[PDB]
Amino acid sequence: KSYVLKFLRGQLPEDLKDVNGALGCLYGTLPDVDEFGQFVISPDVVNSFHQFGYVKMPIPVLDHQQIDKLADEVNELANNVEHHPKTERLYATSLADLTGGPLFFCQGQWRAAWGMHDLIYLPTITVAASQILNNSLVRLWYDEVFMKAARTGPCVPWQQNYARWQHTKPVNHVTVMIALDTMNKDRGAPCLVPGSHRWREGGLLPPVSYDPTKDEAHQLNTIWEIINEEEGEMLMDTPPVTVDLRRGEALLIHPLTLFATHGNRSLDAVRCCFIHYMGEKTYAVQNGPLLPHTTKFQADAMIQGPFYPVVFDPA
Amino acid sequence: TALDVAMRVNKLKRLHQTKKQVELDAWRDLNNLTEAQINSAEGKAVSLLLNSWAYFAKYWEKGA
Amino acid sequence: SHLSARNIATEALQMKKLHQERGGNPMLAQQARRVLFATSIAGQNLDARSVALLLNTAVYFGMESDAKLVRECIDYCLKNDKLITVDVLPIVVTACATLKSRDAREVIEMQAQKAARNAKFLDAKDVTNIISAFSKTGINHEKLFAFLSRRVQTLARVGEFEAAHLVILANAFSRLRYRDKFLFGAIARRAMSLRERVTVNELVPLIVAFSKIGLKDPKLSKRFATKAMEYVDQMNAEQVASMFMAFAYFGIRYDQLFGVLTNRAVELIDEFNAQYISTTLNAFQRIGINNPELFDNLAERALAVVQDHDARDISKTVTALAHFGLKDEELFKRLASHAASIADQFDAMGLVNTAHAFARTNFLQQDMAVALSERSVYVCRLLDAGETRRLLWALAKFQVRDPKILTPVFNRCLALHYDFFADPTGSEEIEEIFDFYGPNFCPPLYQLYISRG
Amino acid sequence: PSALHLIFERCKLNLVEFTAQDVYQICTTAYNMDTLGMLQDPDFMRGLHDAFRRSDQTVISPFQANLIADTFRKVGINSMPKEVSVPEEDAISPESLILVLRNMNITKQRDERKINE
Amino acid sequence: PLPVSYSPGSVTSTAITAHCDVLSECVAKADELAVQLKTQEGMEEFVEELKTSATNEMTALVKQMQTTPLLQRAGMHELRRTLYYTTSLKERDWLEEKQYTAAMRMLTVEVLRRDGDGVLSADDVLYVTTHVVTANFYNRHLWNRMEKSLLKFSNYENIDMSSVKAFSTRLFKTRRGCAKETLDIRRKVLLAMSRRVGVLANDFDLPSLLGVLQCYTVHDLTPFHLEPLAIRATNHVGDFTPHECATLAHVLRKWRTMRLEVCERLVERICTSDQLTHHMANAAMIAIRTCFNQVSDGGRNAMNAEPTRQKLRAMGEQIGCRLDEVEYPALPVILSILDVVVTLKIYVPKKCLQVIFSQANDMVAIVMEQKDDPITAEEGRQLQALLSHYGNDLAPELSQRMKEAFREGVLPDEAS
Repeated sequence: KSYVLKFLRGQLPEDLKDVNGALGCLYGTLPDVDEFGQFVISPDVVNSFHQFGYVKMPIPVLDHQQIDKLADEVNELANNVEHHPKTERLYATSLADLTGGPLFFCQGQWRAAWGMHDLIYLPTITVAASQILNNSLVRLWYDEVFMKAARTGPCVPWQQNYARWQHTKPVNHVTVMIALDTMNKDRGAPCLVPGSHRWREGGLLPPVSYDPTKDEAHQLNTIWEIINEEEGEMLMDTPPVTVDLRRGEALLIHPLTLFATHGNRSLDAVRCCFIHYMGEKTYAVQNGPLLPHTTKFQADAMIQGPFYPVVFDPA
Repeated sequence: TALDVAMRVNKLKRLHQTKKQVELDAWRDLNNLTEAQINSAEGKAVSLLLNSWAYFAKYWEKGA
Repeated sequence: SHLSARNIATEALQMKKLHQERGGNPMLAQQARRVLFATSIAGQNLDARSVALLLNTAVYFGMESDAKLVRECIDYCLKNDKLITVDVLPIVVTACATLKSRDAREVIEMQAQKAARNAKFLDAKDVTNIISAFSKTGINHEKLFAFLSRRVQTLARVGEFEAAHLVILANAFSRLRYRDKFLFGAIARRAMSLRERVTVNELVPLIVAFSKIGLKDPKLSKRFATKAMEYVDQMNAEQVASMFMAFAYFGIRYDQLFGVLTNRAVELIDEFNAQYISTTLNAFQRIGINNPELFDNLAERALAVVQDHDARDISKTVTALAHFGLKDEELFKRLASHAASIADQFDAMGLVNTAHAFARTNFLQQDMAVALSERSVYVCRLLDAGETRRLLWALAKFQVRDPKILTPVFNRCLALHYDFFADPTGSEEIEEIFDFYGPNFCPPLYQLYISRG
Repeated sequence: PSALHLIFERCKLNLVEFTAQDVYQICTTAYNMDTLGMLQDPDFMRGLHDAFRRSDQTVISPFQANLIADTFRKVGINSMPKEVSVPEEDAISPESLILVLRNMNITKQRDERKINE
Repeated sequence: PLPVSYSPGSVTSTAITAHCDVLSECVAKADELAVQLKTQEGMEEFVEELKTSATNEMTALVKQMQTTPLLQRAGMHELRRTLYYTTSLKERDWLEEKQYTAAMRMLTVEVLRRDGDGVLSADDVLYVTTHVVTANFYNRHLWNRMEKSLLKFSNYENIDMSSVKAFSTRLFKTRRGCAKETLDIRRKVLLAMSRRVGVLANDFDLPSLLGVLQCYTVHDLTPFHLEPLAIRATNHVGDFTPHECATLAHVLRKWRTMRLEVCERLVERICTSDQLTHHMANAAMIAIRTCFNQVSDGGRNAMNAEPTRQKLRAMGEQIGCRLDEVEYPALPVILSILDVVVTLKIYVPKKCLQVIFSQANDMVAIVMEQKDDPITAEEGRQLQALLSHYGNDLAPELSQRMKEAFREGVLPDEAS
């Protein structure tokens, strides 16, 4: 180990993936090995997720005195006057053109900012994700955020998560979504079909078409293009339902579920976060990096490395 | 609309400030509001209703 | 419990001091990070001292230019430059060294232009702290350093400084590349007139700095050599390695001192770690002196402590072993295997030097080959002409022939082709590269090679 | 109550058009009496804070703005009033510069450049 | 058949070259109209026409680069020329802010991409940084990477003779009002390529030496590697005008080169002027004083101290007898000249004293009579004392004038 100068002995590495653990920010630190058994989720929630393809948590997982700090980090990550430091360590951001737009997103941001690094290891969601994945180990894949603009905030059409995850051999994932602010059907709350995860025996629906200028209603009524008569009858049986979220509520989804999110009609912005987990027994498909500037794997190599740290391990 | 009922309740509250069973009056107006008025009301009316609501609730028999 | 911002500032300063110079407890660092992540200064109203201390301690613990506390402090230091007296100038100047934003640059320049106006009206403690803090950042204000140089020269004629002042002044002046002979002469004069009050723990760093500055003088160098003789039995491994490094920098073959230091160091082989081994071998390579018996012991000890090597240690040890001819098969296999896992930590110098030293030694592992070859694309923009040529020769001996790896290297070689083709030390080194690749690879580079020059 | 719930929800979701005088009035009535829960609903105060921050502050005296910041800071959310710019050519007078200095001194934020100007 | 994206920085081109030719013709015609000036309404319509043809051309160019991929296929020289014009058309304000910001964003994105590709040469970094910081456009990553890439001095040993002159002239003439946070970067540009100037020191033209020395001095930088240049100035001093010689005096003093013999040879050129100007007089006086401080009585050459001091006083008198011909811009100049005269014991003719004191009186009238704008109370103290030493007859009115001015307290203290 080389000699570190006297006034540099407390700093941190450029990429926060190296600190094998959670910083002492936000919540104190990880609980002891025995103290991990209080975050468990009631089985009824598990059956509800199995049936409807999504489920909400009974209690919020964050407090306002932490959500305000997270929103401060999110606002800082969007500066177009002084670009946020550690920008080059992100997977991809909408500000790569130095102009941005009415939508702001960043992926793999836990490698760039404090606090949000500590969010990954929050027990109250990691243990729930472990329970959803049949009581096994969990692994972070990549985290991203969304911030809509003011009353001209665009929407996101219907989508299936696995449509972006062809590189994974099995369908063994889960997604946790955090609402950083109060959300509503007039502000950008999500709407998802309560049975789209049990269609075509797990098949993947054809990709949807969209136009970058039409109104939100037209982008919402393009679902009929994909479905057939059989799926149409279930659509009549199971109409789409929108869920409203307050500050700090969490929603668990399934990778095969159709989902979309309305636009922004309020007077300001709105923020939300998406975290995607794996279980064990997960292998790549092709030879190459799953994400830009990540570790390369073999055609049938198990997925593991520094960029995909373990979070929670039962027993 | 909401501005007119807000002004009338404000006048009644002010006259109360300067009273027996009078609190029943200007309380029917608070029970008068429908949603469609609220979804288009300005903030001035809302602030007036909130102030009148608090001032009335200082002496209401039960509830708020 | 909750307390005013001034108490927080005081406890933060003590926490920084304990972490810096009394053992690196990780718990203290974590607790300080927790306390400082959730504290703001806007509501209260404090003088410049507490705000500057908060900014300094926060920056020390790894807070970049994005957090709330750093911005809150920086706006204040922007709007109240007159409240920044000579007392708080060095604290803020040190605090803004790592930050490289717009406001940090403007604050640093404000302090720099203020400093070279109160040059005549300083004293010992302020001069010392100011010059060290300015040395920390990397400023290039020549007039400011000249103004402080005259003040130190005058203040040295009345004999106030202690050993620590001399050490700090020598280190700070050396690190800034200020080759003023008279200043260091006065420093040496004040040092040699302090009898029995320069302990070895304060003597050695002064010699290190005087070697690092690079002024050409054999007289005071011989005085240094003779003065260091009496303490040869008193140092430990680190000071011995530092003395080797400093006297290698001096560049004068003081054979007597080298011999006695060798007989001292051979006793302290057990206490040597990887860092001292690398430092000693690098110093011996730089000076150009062969000492076999010591080399075998150092090589065996490094074999025993392979796991502890860093990127710098490998880049030094492998280069020294390649240069000196002493080869150990098992040690080199272990070093290559270890560097396979640490392939990401190499900087511009280390990757090229390790690859070239491995290539010339004919010890070509394949895991190390792929691990080091893949990394070349990331760093290729930073290298120089000769380093790129050496890396290309090492890659040609590595036999990779993969366009994904090779494409940026040739672009950079074309970028510095004037220096690339004007290096006599390696005129034969391009022959093997161009033999291995052939004309069918890079028509422009081949056309330039065939051309006269 | 029912309409009170709807008004609260409309305030929290941030669709109401609030001007600085309205937020000052609501802050006063919450500060002095707070018979109904205002300082005990964090989302309501968050929405009010956002409305205050986005709204133009140029239509209020410094003391009321200081009161707004003070009542915001009590519930646990930081808040600082926006700073003022020096008046332009025609708006210059002995009365406006004293206003600038007075606002500088009242809100406990000082600046040397504006003082020099 | 490996792909390579290198192109020379000084050859193939795209339509960006044609657009840049159009813009060059436009600015050349603007300077041609300026030449026609050196009527006004006659050229004004053509000036408006040139502005319109610049604005429409900029709009077409930015739309072309935005809509279709042309940046990635563009060569290096087109990028350099486009950056130059995007700045120069804004300093000579012709462009609207939004267009300029968008064009700068696009150019910086492409430059960062090229740096990632590594095809950037040593000369291109100098050109880009010198023509970016002067226009004062802040992009954090570009600035940080250019700062880091200027620390490898060995790469900058082969810069062309015209390139150093162009960069130095560009970085010099914009110094008077530079923003603070750009100063430091400036110095690095002047230090990464100093060694080439040091080795080229034998090829620069005569006024270019003075220009380079001034450009290095204004950035508070006096590196030792450039010391030979000043030496050359001491050898070829017989070609400069008295103004340039006076500037060279201060430059030499700032370079520690100022010795007795060089000033002794220097004073003659200042003497040869038909009419003196205050810069020359001040430079001569300060140089004479410093060289009087140069000679040492308590030293190893105590045999010729006074024979040298008498000579120095001799020239001092020879320049003092002609001091009545010069206008004095401000009181501090008068104070400096009088301080040198008094502390050096140089006789001056009474006519020059009369002119100096009359000018000082006329200048000091304004501040006192207008009750505000400045003169410090100390300055008035020394001026009154100087006249009292030299006599009241120099200005029998300024005596009571300064006395009354001090009585009213119209001159505040320096630390007030």
